[PDB]
Order: sequence, then C-alpha cells, then structure tokens
Amino acid sequence: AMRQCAIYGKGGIGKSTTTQNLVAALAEAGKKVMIVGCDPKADSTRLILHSKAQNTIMEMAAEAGTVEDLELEDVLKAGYGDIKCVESGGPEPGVGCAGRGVITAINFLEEEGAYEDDLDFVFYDVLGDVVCGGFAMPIRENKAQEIYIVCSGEMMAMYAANNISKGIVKYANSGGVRLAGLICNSRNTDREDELIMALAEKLGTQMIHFVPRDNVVQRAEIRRMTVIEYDPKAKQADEYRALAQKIIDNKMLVIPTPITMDELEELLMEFGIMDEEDESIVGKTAA
Amino acid sequence: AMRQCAIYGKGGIGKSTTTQNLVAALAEAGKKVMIVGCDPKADSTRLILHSKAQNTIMEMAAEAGTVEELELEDVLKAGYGDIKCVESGGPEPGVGCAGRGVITAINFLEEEGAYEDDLDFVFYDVLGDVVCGGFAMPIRENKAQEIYIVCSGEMMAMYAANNISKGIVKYANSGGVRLAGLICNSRNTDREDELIMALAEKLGTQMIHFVPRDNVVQRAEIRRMTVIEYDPKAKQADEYRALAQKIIDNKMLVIPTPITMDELEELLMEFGIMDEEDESIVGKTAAEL
Amino acid sequence: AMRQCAIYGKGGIGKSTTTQNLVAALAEAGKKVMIVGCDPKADSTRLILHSKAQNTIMEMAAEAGTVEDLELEDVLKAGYGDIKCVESGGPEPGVGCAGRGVITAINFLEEEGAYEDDLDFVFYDVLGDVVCGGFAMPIRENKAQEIYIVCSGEMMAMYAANNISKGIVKYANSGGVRLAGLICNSRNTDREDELIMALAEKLGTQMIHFVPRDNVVQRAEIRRMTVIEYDPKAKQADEYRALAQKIIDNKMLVIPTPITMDELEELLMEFGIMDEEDESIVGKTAAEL
Amino acid sequence: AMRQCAIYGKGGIGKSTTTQNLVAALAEAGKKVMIVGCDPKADSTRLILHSKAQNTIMEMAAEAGTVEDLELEDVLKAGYGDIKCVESGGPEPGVGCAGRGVITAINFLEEEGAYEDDLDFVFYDVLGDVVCGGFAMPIRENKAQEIYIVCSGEMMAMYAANNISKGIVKYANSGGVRLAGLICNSRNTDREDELIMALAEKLGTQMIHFVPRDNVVQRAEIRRMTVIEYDPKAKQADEYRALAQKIIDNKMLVIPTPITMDELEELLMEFGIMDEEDESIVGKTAAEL
Ligand code: SF4
Ligand code: SF4
Ligand SMILES: [Mg+2]
Ligand SMILES: [Mg+2]
Ligand SMILES: [Mg+2]
Repeated sequence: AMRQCAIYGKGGIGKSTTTQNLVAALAEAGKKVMIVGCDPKADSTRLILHSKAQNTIMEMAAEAGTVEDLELEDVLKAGYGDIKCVESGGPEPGVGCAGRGVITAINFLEEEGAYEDDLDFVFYDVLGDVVCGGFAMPIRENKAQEIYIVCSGEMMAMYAANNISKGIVKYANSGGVRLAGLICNSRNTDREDELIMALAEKLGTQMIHFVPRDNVVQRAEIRRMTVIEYDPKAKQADEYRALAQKIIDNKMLVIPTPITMDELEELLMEFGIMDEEDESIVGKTAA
Repeated sequence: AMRQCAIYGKGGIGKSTTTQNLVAALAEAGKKVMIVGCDPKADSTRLILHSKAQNTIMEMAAEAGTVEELELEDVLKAGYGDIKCVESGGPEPGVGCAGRGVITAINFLEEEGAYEDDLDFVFYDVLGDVVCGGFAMPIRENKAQEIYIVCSGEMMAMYAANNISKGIVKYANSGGVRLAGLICNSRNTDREDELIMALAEKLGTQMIHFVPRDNVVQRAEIRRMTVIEYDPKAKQADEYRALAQKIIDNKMLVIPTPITMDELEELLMEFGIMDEEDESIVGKTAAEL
Repeated sequence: AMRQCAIYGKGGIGKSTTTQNLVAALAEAGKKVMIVGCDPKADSTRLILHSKAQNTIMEMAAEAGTVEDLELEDVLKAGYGDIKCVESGGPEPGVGCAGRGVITAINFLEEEGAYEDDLDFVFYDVLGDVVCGGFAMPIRENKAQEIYIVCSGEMMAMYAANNISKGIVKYANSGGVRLAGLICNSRNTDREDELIMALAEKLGTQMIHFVPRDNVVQRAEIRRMTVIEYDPKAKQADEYRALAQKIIDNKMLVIPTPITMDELEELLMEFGIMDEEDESIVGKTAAEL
Repeated sequence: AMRQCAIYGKGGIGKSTTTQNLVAALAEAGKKVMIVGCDPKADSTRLILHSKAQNTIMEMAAEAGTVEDLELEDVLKAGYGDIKCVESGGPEPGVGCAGRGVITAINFLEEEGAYEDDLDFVFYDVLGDVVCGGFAMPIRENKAQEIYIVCSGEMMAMYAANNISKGIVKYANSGGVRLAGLICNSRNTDREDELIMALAEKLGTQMIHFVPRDNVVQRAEIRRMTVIEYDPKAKQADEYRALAQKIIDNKMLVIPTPITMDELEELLMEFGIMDEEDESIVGKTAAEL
C-alpha cells in the first residue's frame, strides 16, 4: 500500500528543506521514498543528492525532443538512504502552465514504472502559494491522496494554507484527496505553535509537527545535505524523526473546513501576530 | 495619450504598497490613474479606498457572468485623488487559471468603457513570481506597454525579475511590450542599491528608483492609506514623488537580456547575498569531519 | 511599608520601559512610587514625565558648584499618577564612578526628605551588565532590599542575570538584600518563557512575569508615555497590571544560587541560544578540510 | 617603536571579533602583536588561541594568592602568528572595580617583561559602554596612545563612541592619548556607512574602515578562529587586511570633538535611523484624538 503524499505551502518558509529532512528521516527509518519536485522556485532534491541542481524532466525533454525520448536513468537519481529523486521542471517563462509539466512528468514515471517499486511513499513537493488549476494538478488528477501543508504564523503562509484547503475541498467529492495535517516551519516566534494548532482546529485537521528554527539545518544545508545525514545526534534530528514517525502512524485524513478572512484575522490577533484594528485612525491624516 | 503600465514582481517585498504610493504621487501631481489589481493574494487598492478588501471581479462573478451581470459601478471605485480602483480577483482554489481571470477582468473593463474617461495612466499590479503563461497574459495580449519590476536585494526577488524579463523577451517580436526599469524596494540592507543596479546592467535596463524603508509607510498602511495622503510632508513622500516623476519622464523602453543561473549566482556571490561554497566539505557529516 | 526595590539588568532589552510601565501600573493601582534613575544609558523617567531627558543630580550640581546648592524641586519631578522621578546621572566620562553619583543622589534625597513615609515603593533603575562595585551600591548601602532582574533569552542578558545574582549573594549576610524574581522582556522568541523559568529554577528565584513584545509599547514610547497612560484598555496594559500586582503580593524573597558558566552554557544549548559545538573542526582551516 | 593601541566600543556589536581578526591581519603581515583583554563580558583572545576560555590574571592570582607569585607562562599564551594573548579578568561581582584588575594586569605584564622590544603593537580590548574612571584606566595611566573606537550605526553604539571621545579629551593634554579613527562594525544596514563617516566628521576624526557583515566571520568563529586563519582567500580576509594596513599607515591622531545628544539625534535622523519627532502626539492618549 504505497502512500501517495504531497507537501504544499507557499515559498520562502523552508517548505522544501522540511520535505527533504522529513524524507531523509523516513529513509533512516527504512522507508523507500520518491521525491517528485513540483516547485519551479526551489530545488526539492539538492540536499538528498548532494547536487547543486538536478536536471529536470522539462529541460531533458529538449535534449532528445520529447519525453518519449527520455531514459528514466537521466531523470530519476538515487541519493541518501536510496531515496529516489526527480525534478519536473517549471514552466518556460511566459509560455507554460505548471500543471502541464507536472502531468508530463507524473505520466512519464507511470509509463517508465518509477511507481512500480517496493515504494512506501511518494512525496510531491508542490508550490501552494496561488492555488490555480496548474499547481492543483496532483490533487485534480488524484496523484496525491495525502496532502500535508507547510505553513507558519505568517499571514500569507496561513492564507496559502487556507486556499490549499479550498482547492482540496473542490476535488474531495471527486477523488480521495484529503488533508493529512498542518506542519509548522517555526519562525522562532512566540505562540506560533498555538496559532497553527488553532488554525488546524478550525480547518478540522492537526498540526502534525512543529519544526523549530535551528542553525544545524543551515549547517547541513551548506554541505548540501539533510540534518538526518549531517548529524544524526542533533536535537533537530529528533524533530524530523518525530514528524516522520507521525506521518507513518498518521491515520487522520479529513476534508478540511476553510475559514473566512475575518475568522483568520481573529486568529492572527489572538496570538499577537496582528494587532487589534482601530477605525478612529482609519483614513485620518497625520495633520 | 494614455500610458498602459504594469508593475510586476513577487509577493512579500511590498510591491502593492509601492504601486499605491506611486499612484497617489501621480494623482497628487494631477494625473488621472486607474489601478487594476491582477495580483491574487494582494490588496492592491486598499490604501486608495481606505478599505479592508475591494470587491473582486472574479468573486462577484461567482453569482453568474463576469459580463452582463457585473456593473462597472460595482467593480470600479474611485479613491484618493480620484484614482479609479479595480481588483480582478484570484482564481477559484484548485480549478481556474489566474491569467484567464485577469484578461476577463481587463476585457470587462474595455467592454464597459473604463479605459476612456480621460486617463493619463493605468497601472496593472501583476504577480510576477513564477511567470507562467497565466501571469504573462497581460504581456501576450499587449494589455501593458511598459513594465516596471519591483525587486529587492534578495535571491527570489531577483530570480523573479529574471523570469519576468524572459516572459517579456518571449513576446517582444509579437507586440511592443517593453521593460521600463527596475524599482528597488529596500530591505534596509547594506549594498542593496548596488546589487540592483548590477542586475539592471545585466538585464539591460535601469534601476529607476530606490524606494527606502521608513516607518511612515507602515504607519499609513495601518490607517489603510498612502504616505502621500497620510503625511505629504514626510521625507518618504518625496521619494514616491520622485518615482512618479522619473516614470512620467522615463524615455527608456528596452527588450531585456535575461541572465543565466550561474551569472545570477555570480552576482549574489559578489554582493555576499550567497556564500562562497567550500565544496571540499560537501556531503561530509559532522562525525567524518 | 515603603518597599525599597531595584530593577537590575543590561541595557538594550527594554529594562527601563518595563520599569516605567510597571510603575505606571502601580500608580494606577493608587500606589505612591519613586523612580531613581541609576543607569547612564537609559532615561528611567522619560515615559513618566513626557520629557526628553530629565536633568540629573550630577549635571545640576556641576551647574551650581555642589550638591548642597541643589534644590529638591529641580531634581525631583512628579509625572503620571504623581510618580516621583529622580535621575542620578552617570559618571563623568573618564573620571567618575557610576556608584559615587548614585550615592550622592541617594544621600541628597535622604537629606532633603524626598523619601516620604507615605511612599509605597522606591524603584532604582540600575544598569546590570557589568556588576562591579559602582553599580552594586544600592545593595551595598542597603538601599535596595528587593531586587527584580529584567532579563531575556539572549546570552548576555542571562549572564548578566547570573552576575547580578552573585552580587546579591555577597551582601545577603551583611544586609537583608534578596532576589525577588526574574522579569522576562520578551523578544518574541519561541521557548523564551521556558528558558527564564528554568534559569529561575536554578537560581532559587521565580520568573515573576513574562512581558510580551507588543507594538503599542513602541507607539507609547514614541509619545514619551507608558501603555498604562497611553491606552488603558490595551492588552499590554493588563500585562503590566499583572506584573505590578504579582510584585505587590510577592512574598518570595531569597538568597540566589548562581550557576557555573558550564551550567549556563548547558541551558543556552538546551533552549537553542547556543549551538552544539563541533569540536573536531575547531582550529581547522577551510583548506585543510 | 612599539605602538600602544586600544579598541574601545560597547558590548554586543562584535568589537572583540573585529579586534582579533584585525590583529590576525597584522600578524599575517609579519607584525608582532599582543592582545590584552580588558573586557569582563568578552573573550578577547579565544579566536587566536582556539580555546573556549583563556585563564585570566584575576582568577589565576585568586588561585595562587597574590600576583607576585604568578608566573608569566600561566597567563600569557601565544596563538596564530605568535600573537601574545592576555586576559585581565573582570571585577569580583558586586565588590570589584574593573580598573583595579586592569592596572594590576598591566603592572604585572610590565614587571614580567611581556612588553618586548620586538613587539610592534599592543592592543588593549576595553569595554567602552559606560566610560567610568575604571574602564578609562588604560587611558588615564597613559598605557594607550592610540584609540580605535569600534561602533555601528545604532543609537547606543554611537553614544558610547561619543563618551569614549570625552574620555580621551579629558586625558588628552596630560597624556599622549589621541583618537585614531572609528571602525564601523556593519549590521548590514543602509546608510550606516554614510552615518559613521558623518559621526567621524563631527568628532574631528575619520572612519578608518567599514567592516562588512559576512557569514564567513561566524563560520570562522564557530571553529574558534579568525577569518585570516580560517580562510585567507575569502573577501572578508582582505577587509581585515585593509583595516590593518590603514592602521599601520594611519597618521590621523586627533583630540576628538564630542557632540551633544541633540547633535547625535540630528545624525540618526539625517540617515533614516531615527524618525523625525512628532511633538504633536507627545503626551497624547490613544482615545484623545
Ligand atoms: S493555470 Fe496556474 S500554472 Fe497554469 S498558466 Fe494559469 S496561473 Fe499559470
Ligand atoms: S567600580 Fe565600576 S563604575 Fe566604579 S569605576 Fe570601577 S568599574 Fe567604573
Ligand atoms: Mg565532528
Ligand atoms: Mg545620607
Ligand atoms: Mg576547502
């Protein structure tokens, strides 16, 4: 029973670093895992491979003309703990949709039997900033059943988490896409955990883990590796094992209940992220 | 002589706040301006209208028909300096295309006569992060002739500027969509201005204005207004006026020259945005070494 | 019973702002309070007087000849909630001892009957980075019997908290000086509450209150006033009222048990303030690894 | 001709890091340097010695019983480039004076013959926050002719630089103590470089060098070393060399011109560090609008 998961979140909150660290922890737990990158704005395999930038399917397509000309050897590389790594390749700037690329790639792996192994998990690393048809393609085509959202106590991070839930709600009726949990990439802020726990509560889900900020992540990042690999004894390592072990044991798969912009702002203000609004100063000149 | 302009850039660097502030400067200078928010996940008109969120074209279409049903009066609101304000609205989570929404909005506004009315400038506030077919829709359909790029001295904001320039290069043989300059939104970091100037020379453009950080910006955003409106005497207010001025007189429209990822890494690593790599230590564990 | 208190801690963590907000909360609870400024690098009475820089006893005495020509009225002002405010004035650069100016202030206040019987609290706002002889004067001279340490999760603020504790141990069996509690000035950090509680655990004291980081404090600071006065219906206001009340009902005075530098580092590493060291690569050049 | 210098500056701005990387660049250039640490809150020698904590004169003397039965080998350690490293030790918490232990350390080093013929520089690393008599001890005793003030474009760092400048003025005629320049220790901020030069112009001095923020410094420090030793190929290394070279070549030893607090505020404001004071809201309640 291979589990088809995806990680969704906006960019610039460390979504990909967490994806790779968690996956490494799976490999260290003796799970066989594939990472499929579906994010143009981040490398989703660099830390597993030790590479700078894996060649994507989209740019290897030009090398021979079409994806039917491609060998699976060129696209799918093995790295740490024999984690299987692939990068779809983002759209050509101005002349491409991101759904089409991710379809192209997922069917290529299907045709070539990448999904035909003793594979325990596949994790699609997906950009979930602006949740259009394109980035919602793994959901729509039912290519990921278990969605995890990487977010944080930042406004836009939680907005993204809310739209991602909405996107899910769309194709919930159709296919078995569910929300597995929220993952908090800490910003080393106070009450951030509680914030996301309360957001989870309202979404009808769970904060499956709080991922702290810890310099050992960056120290592993310099060496193009995960923390699991770099330093198994780091206290950060137990943090990714906890997340990983919780995903494995996870049986909580819901249809989320998105929230309103006021219902959100209410959260922000409750946990001291946003301040209580004051209309007496609204529209009022300094003179 | 209406000039159709777009501001492209990524989220989280205050693109919209610069657009609103810029536009308030123009109105204060006596120009008539319309703003078409084409950024999902951004309130592009909130400072002009003193509103928490404008009604978006896409969300009122949720009723039925982004045409007919929708009335320009329920779409287009005037605000500070008689600035006309429109919010296209983002795509339906999971289903719709963002560019399809934007064009529909723009088509609606054409079809309802908004682009008359004695307009000196219209500004499209467009998301330009992952510049897909979607967000390059206003370029392909030549809905904006001049493109300004909001960027900061940050990896991703500079990679977006790059992808925005590739998208302009893709359609420069079709239409007359040209890059007008980079606007740098400060992160209050050393050497940021030099960084962007270097990006400009490579992209084949100019850093048209350096927009400093200043608490008077947030102070005005809190009150849901621009600095130009909140305190025109402020020093930050003079900066937005200078931006507005250089845009009015801007005579430089170019086909940019996108750089390669190595050339981009070369540039970060000059200004220390990226660290120099010690590749001897790559793949090495804490125990080994 | 006029409780003779002192706030100690290093600069740059908002010690003073907490003191004044705290003392504002006491004077709103109908208390009679005197703040004596014993910190050269902080205006300890600015927010109470709505004043830029209160004139110090050392400044005034020089423009007079001596502390004997000095009138009480130029040196002790009443502010919000009729709080009495005094500023000792730090040492003359290069010559004077921070302590000597403090003792002059205290003797002048004692000489001129500034310490009234009705008074419910005196707070000394004392610098507490380097806990030398000069800055431990209140404690040596038995003027400060109840010490509150304003700290935070940054190393120097905690090291300083430990050094102020060692200062207390010295005079605890000469006079009745006791540590009353730690006061966390939050840097909007994760686990910072748990850190100071665990520091207090080791010291024998308690973390009496955690003061949040809230922008209304800054909004109030800017207007040279406390949150108690600026906006009583603010949530931060309730946070100072909490602190003040806990202070009012505090019966836990103790002799602290300072900790080894090894123990301190054990705490910072456990709460992520210090990094776990990679001792193998110590002293190694990047060329040799 | 040995040159007796001193690095004054406030805590927490990486003064001692700059000191040690500076001496490394002097040593790389074949100069004989001794670092004498006079900071209670900092290791002035750890990066040279690759050691967690050098034993101080205070504690070593505390062990023996007096400083007359203390051997030179015990305190004076050699490190990278055979830089001589010494640590005065801070004051006995609550009782001690910081100037007592520094005069002690200097007399010992004198008698034991640590100040050798071959030595080209000695540097005292003194905490320069509150410039009392005790911390001005190297100046008063005329043990430091050249003073370099580390600072940054921040209120309190510039204030401390100001107070140090008054400390020099005081003993300027008596001794031969001059100010040699400011060293800006970057916080990666805009206009900070323009600010410290402007301060320098008001003190009647110069900015000798602007030290960038660069992660390599922390990469070196984690391994308990200077950049010069970590990686002499890094752009930072050259920065420490430029600083060191300019110091070697420096011919600008002045008596400073300290500025008023108002003058310092005018500088902060001119370079966007402070906002202009809105006196129209000082005293004013939130509800009072
Ligand atoms: S559907 Fe989304 S990814 Fe595809 S072109 Fe439109 S905006 Fe871009
Ligand atoms: S006791 Fe403290 S304040 Fe007094 S001179 Fe010595 S170091 Fe300075
Ligand atoms: Mg090791
Ligand atoms: Mg007396
Ligand atoms: Mg190397």
